[PDB]
Amino acid sequence: AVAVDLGNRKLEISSGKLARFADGSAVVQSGDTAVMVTAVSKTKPSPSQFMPLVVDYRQKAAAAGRIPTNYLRREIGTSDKEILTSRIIDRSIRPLFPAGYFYDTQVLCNLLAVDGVNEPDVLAINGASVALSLSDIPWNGPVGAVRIGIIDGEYVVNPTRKEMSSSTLNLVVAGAPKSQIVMLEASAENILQQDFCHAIKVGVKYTQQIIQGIQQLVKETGVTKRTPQKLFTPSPEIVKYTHKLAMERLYAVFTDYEHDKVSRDEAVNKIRLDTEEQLKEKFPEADPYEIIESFNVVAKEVFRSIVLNEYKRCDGRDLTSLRNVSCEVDMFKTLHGSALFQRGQTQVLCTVTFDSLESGIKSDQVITAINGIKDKNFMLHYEFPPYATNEIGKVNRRELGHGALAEKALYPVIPRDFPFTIRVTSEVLESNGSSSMASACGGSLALMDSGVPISSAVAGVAIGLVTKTDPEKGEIEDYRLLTDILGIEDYNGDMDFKIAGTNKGITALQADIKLPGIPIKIVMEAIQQASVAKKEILQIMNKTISKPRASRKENGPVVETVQVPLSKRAKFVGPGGYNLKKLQAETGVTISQVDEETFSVFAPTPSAMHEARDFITEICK
Amino acid sequence: AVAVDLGNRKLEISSGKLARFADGSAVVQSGDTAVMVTAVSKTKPSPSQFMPLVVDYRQKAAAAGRIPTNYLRREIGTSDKEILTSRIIDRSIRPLFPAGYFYDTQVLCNLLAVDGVNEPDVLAINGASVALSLSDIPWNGPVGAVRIGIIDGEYVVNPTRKEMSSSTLNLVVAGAPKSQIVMLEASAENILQQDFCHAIKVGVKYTQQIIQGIQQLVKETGVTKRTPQKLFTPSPEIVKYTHKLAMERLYAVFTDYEHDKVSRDEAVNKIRLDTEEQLKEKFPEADPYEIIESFNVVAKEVFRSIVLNEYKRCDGRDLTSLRNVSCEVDMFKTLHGSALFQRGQTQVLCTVTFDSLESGIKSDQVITAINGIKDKNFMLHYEFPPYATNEIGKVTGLNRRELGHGALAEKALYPVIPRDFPFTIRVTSEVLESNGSSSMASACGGSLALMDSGVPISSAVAGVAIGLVTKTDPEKGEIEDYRLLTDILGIEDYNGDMDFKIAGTNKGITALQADIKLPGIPIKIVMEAIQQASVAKKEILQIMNKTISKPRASRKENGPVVETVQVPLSKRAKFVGPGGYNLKKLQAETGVTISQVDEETFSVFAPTPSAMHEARDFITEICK
Amino acid sequence: AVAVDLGNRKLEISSGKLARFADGSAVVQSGDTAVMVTAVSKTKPSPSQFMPLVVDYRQKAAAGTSDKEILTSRIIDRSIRPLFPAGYFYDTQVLCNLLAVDGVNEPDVLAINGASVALSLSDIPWNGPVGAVRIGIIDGEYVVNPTRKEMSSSTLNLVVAGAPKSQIVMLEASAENILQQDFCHAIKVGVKYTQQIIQGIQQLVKETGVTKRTPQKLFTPSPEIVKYTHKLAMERLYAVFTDYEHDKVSRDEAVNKIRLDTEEQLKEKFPEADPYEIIESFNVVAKEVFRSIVLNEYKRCDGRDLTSLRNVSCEVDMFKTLHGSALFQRGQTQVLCTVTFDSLESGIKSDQVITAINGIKDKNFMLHYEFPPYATNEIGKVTGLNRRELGHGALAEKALYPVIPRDFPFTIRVTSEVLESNGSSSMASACGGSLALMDSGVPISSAVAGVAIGLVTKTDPEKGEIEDYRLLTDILGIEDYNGDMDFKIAGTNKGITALQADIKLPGIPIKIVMEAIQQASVAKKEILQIMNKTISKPRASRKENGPVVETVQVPLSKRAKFVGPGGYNLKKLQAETGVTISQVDEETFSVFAPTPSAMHEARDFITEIC
Repeated sequence: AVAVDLGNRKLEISSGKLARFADGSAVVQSGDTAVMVTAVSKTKPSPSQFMPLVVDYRQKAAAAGRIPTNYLRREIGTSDKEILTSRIIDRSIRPLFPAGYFYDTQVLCNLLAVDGVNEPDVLAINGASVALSLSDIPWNGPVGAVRIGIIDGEYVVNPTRKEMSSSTLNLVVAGAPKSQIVMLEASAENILQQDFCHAIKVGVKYTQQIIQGIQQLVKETGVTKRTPQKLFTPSPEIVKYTHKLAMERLYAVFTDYEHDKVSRDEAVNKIRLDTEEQLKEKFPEADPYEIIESFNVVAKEVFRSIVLNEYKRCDGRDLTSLRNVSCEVDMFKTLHGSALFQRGQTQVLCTVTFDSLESGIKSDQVITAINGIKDKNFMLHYEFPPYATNEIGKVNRRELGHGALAEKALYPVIPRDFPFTIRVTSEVLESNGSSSMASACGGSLALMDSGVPISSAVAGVAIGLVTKTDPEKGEIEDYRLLTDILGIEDYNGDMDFKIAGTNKGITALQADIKLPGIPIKIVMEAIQQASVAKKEILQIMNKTISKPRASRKENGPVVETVQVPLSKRAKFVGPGGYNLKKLQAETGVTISQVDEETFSVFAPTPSAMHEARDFITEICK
Repeated sequence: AVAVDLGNRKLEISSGKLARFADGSAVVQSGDTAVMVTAVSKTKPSPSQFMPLVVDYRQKAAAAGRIPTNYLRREIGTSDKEILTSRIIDRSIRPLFPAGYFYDTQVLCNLLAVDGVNEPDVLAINGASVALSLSDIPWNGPVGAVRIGIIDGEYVVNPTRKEMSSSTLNLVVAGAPKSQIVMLEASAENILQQDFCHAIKVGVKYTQQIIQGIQQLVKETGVTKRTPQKLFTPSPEIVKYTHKLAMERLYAVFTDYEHDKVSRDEAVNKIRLDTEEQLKEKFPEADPYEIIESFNVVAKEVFRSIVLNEYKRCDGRDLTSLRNVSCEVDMFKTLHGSALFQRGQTQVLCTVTFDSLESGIKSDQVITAINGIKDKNFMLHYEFPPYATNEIGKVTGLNRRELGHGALAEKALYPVIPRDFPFTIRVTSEVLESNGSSSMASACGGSLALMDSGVPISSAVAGVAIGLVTKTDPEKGEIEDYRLLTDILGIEDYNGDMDFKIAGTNKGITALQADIKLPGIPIKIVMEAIQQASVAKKEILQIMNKTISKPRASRKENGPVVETVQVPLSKRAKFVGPGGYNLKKLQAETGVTISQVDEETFSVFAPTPSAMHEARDFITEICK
Repeated sequence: AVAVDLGNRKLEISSGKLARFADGSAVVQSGDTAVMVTAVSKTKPSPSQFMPLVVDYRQKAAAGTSDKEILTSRIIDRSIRPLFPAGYFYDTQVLCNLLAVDGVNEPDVLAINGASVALSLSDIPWNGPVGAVRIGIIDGEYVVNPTRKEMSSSTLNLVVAGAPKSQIVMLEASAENILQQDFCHAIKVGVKYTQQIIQGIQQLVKETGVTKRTPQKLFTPSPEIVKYTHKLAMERLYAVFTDYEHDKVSRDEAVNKIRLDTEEQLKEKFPEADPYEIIESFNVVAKEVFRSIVLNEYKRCDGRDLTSLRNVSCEVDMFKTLHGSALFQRGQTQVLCTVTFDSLESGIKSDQVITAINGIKDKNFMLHYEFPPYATNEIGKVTGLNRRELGHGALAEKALYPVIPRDFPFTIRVTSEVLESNGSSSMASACGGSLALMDSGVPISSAVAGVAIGLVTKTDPEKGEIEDYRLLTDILGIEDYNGDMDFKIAGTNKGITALQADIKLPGIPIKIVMEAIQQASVAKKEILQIMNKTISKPRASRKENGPVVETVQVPLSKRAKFVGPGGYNLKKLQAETGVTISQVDEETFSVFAPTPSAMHEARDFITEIC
């Protein structure tokens, strides 16, 4: 039992009482909110050639004093907030696992109690760190996580639920020992870069206090780590031989600036088949996966040596250059708003639909959208169809994560008290890069095209990173920050620093660091380098459209109130409102009784309003 | 971009702007409705020993009554209307893939925009044709698809939603080069055979114009097809050796007229085990699947040679003869209506269940719109349990086929269903045994159960399936000789060329679904099959009329009732309770439904008279 | 074809008409309720290396699978599974289709009988027929197969499945806190009726002329290679099971260490043996040694005697904001139980799969049971309730239902989560659920405790009858795995409220069942002594931070503005704060808030509207 003091908050950490069969377990309590986190890792290597790690943040209707609402089966699926919290925890702990740890691992977060004051998501990140630290699972160093808010210009750590509602920033920082940063998740109300950057420094300061608390609990408990029967990393001598075979061929491919996404992959694949064939004779006893992974290591090393040594990228760009950006608006007549955003070989189709205000709130049946409510009646829905990468797939977590990230980016510029629910759909028709950030740019374009009076245009961009690190020390010697990374740059790089905002502020941030932490200095520069790129993108978007249209499209939704006499009300509504629901199903009209005499009527198109209108007139005789 | 003019309708095709990563992609636009279709095919041979082809017609609903129902409510699943459209597209393109193309393939549809006037389903079929034509995926020929309706006696190509709502015919035709037919899907309001047949030839004429437009687009943009790693067809040397080994034994099996479904299958299997082991020794290098497929090729060709050469089927029937048909009603006393229809070794049990009109809607604006209200309060649910074929199957239920067969049988019976029936009519067809057209038996059994339940249907409906065996020149590809079979078994469908299911009254046609396994068939064969099925339909309707010929004078005495109970204004709070608790508590323990009709009166629906009696107890005990 | 008379009830059994393609099929009719049951078994051995048997009982009337259907499938699976031969590793499915229901005769019992007839007439290798009846107690008299009206007034709902020679195969009961002598008598009455049903089925089998298939191979280890395994691992396994310092994990790995050593030695001696045949031979030898210690020495593997309980510790009120909570530990099994109060109208609005199954419980009470994968140090998918967790939740809910008070102002929901598993977590859910209910302040009549009884028998293979046996109190996981039954029974200090016997043998005598009920009442008494020390009576009131209900009056001229267009304002408030405003009459709105703090914020909404 260790208590960590963070300003005016206390963080109680416990272990050894509950769930003792699990490989690791911990209970983290702040105020009256308690979260138990367990960690299980199988000792048999998984047949798949990667690290299978699943994080399931399990919210409970209990622990909050709420029996599940009106539906027979009491729990159905996964809420949006549950998936997002699971994603944050996964990104905080995944980089710290060793290389070649191909063992099935699961982290589960059970909510013991919730007081409605101290948020449990931050505790779940800390609990995952304690559970993994006390377990025998090989894991590298504790992780501290805090949330930073700005209330009246003051930087508050772990704000209460009341404080979040008055905060211009929602930043979550996960830090490793010696002030490294492992995860960044921000949702700001278009705040200045200086204020945003200070909050990161204050956050990393607090996560170091948590880490020292966990290290004390680990020392007292007396943790000993297991010895995995095998870490699946290619041997140095097989890797070195691969380097001799395919270094020159790979060097020519990545210096060939005429390659596109498919041509580059095919050219690399041709060397892969050629090289893997000759590797077997020299090493007949090597595992078939070990042969594959040796090529991936060599291809990654050659790819990174070019940008570090020569400051030029695989497509010939310099470190700060964007890809070609093209925008269109108003492509299909019947859509309320539309936009096609192209960034290199990434293409996104964004659509705006206006729905009724009543459809903003969802209730009953399933859990995924059980208590459906959004602050501004605005939601963004992100689709990543399998043909965007020329693939066959089932028609998930990544789509929901990217949809929330793009929705965070656009949320601060959405006007309040809009007549309708605003629903943006982003379809990734082609994918070679940050389709998630293109959804914010295209979403901004479609929003002004539709006539939504947004305060300012929003542009996002992704910043990559390549580092050189010695094995004898582990520190970062030199690094290159890349603007607007490709898919191969993100795959072979060290982070995907996605950040969006207007031309005068920052609205969203999601840093997916693949290294075991990076210095605050690198994070500081990535935010600056993205500010320059974002301004360049916004100038391209502004030429396509610079201000929202003075009105909505003529074929857009319309709301009007009909008068139904008291004598004729029963005929109109029908038995238990059967005629109302029948009308809303054949036509699109949504009818809601404002008053015993009047019915507000919402038609998504002027055609529906006429079609419903004759239904009302004949019913009223 | 190519524009195709179909009468007064305009079709626009284009490619090269959206989703350039896909193997093939196309945008098909009519009016303001634009549909984008994508084709992707893997270059690695699938581990599966057939052609995995999946068609997914997605929809961000705005032609479903302009209610989004997008990802905001997608974690429920896929609508039934989406799966039906995916089945029409799958049937239109599957026959044109080459034999042995064992490669994973997916066709996806994306409704970029829908204006609520032009239906996007037909555009999605044409888009799949264009996307496959421009791609490098080996696909034999372009396909044109139109919808034909009849409004005031005039044929209309691609009718709008307004015209579709006043049309006595909903026919979708997919045509191949040289006026061949690959897909037929129709539902009619009991129209004459001559009117129905004229719509097919009108439809095929329009699909040839579309094929002409698509071929122009394929010429304008260079299209080079890939060379597949290998096409999975048995070696001609292996096939001819299998024929020398199993022709006599297989011929004896197929000329044995005392076999049933199971005994015939095991007799064929016994030859399969004996032959295949002999094949392995002769051809050690042969693939394990090559041995299996070669035997299937020989068994299929021996089976079809008997129908071609001797005009006799494997069960001794002639080409026109039906199987034995038996009917039965009033199986169980408690059911509102029931029937046990049997044809050959296919057995189907059909139940009619009345319900409240209010059970049609779900009180949720979305979800209800996803599966809209049926025009008449009439739906058919079709079940294909695993024991119907003596196999172990998943219990999740309602796969694509069960949803399609249920839709086919529902539109077969829809034209005769009366209007303004006081209750919701639910028909459930359960297939207890299957050796043939259970879907068409569900229409015949469904009409028997409907008549027994006392629903005053206008007339009885019977369905039948017509098979086809052809002799095709190997080089020209033309059909030389063919035989049409009436009321085919399952083996004749498996080894045949088409599954031509068609239902109707004794004076008209109500539904049709032709599942052609050939890369197109001449229209003259389609007309002959429609006429041959007309003869068989009359024979089936004669047998069913002996069991029952007219609907019963009234519904069963243990059937549902509806009546209104008055409550005073002062007593509404105690009656309904706080938060409506009392009403839903009464429904939980009685099953009745109480609806606020007027401020003073409530309508009570009770599934049984006894349930009404219990419900009336609550009202009176509260009354005191 | 064959009619069976059970007092005033008639059972009609027929075959040969419907679904003739299935391996076996039967129709069972009582009154106007008919049930069709089919059985299919593949002739190709399954690769699973066990017996894959799925029972799927489905109600055809669409208006996924309701919880009643899953519970019925569990009873049917329990009634037929033990009678399959050993080594029958063939995929097998049993489907039950309700052709008609009259609303008077319950089709669930007919489905059990139909499954026995369909298996009896089929060619699937299956042991003797099984009869099944339901016994109720109406105004002091014992009724066989009571109707729906009689079941509502019954103090007992007991389902008995019997095998030939009055053996009991399945027992599953829920009683309204009834005496042990009344419970035991009802079992005797039920077994007598199941012999009459078996007589009818045997007559139908003889008339039909059933012949059984010969399976390709019965997957049982060879006797000569099992004997060699005994010569290798006997002494080492004996030492492991006589070491009383082991816990669940250390004992498992000690046996596993012997297993790995033995597998290599077996492989060289029998290289021709199937790799699974080596695995099962060790499983047989280990099971034999484990039971021989109980029979010969009357001492369990953890050092206690046949009647001793495991260590029991309880604890209540562990988190301030929970309405009620309890932590029940029994040996290495740990369960955390929570109580939540919501409104009476909490769960009844739209979207019911079938009518009359809307969200109203009999006492506005329900129990939800969760079995997370870390309870056994395992990895698994966590979304959605499988069949076992639905069955265990229903068993624990039946155990607590009799003592739940009526007319409680709030809907009571109990959640049990198994943090550790080494035994009866389902019965620990009844004990912990009882403690949390008392801590939460709901006035339950008495404390309820549950316990599981094991059984180890020695039967000669010459005839198969039971020579001698031992009944074990509060079994571990290993004692259930290597034992003969999991006899779970719960009740208060003066009665029985629930029972679920999972017999692995092909039937046990009625005297063994009677003794298990008596041995369980002694153990249940000891548990109730420990639980009473922690908390012996419900708290005088609920926690101060619990739910509160207060009415708010709104005038007619203000009704429209307050409710919003189509009740939008009220729907919005429920979405964010969680409070619910329901109309009571033309002037009153009942407000429910999970906490008094959330009520204060909610009251600021009406005042803001003012």
